[PDB]
Amino acid sequence: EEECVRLYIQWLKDGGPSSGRPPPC
Repeated sequence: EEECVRLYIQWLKDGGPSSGRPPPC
């Protein structure tokens, strides 16, 4: 996948902009 289509989305699972990181996407 991609920074977005993996990392971010994974990040998005973490909570996205509530996850703690800024969106990879």
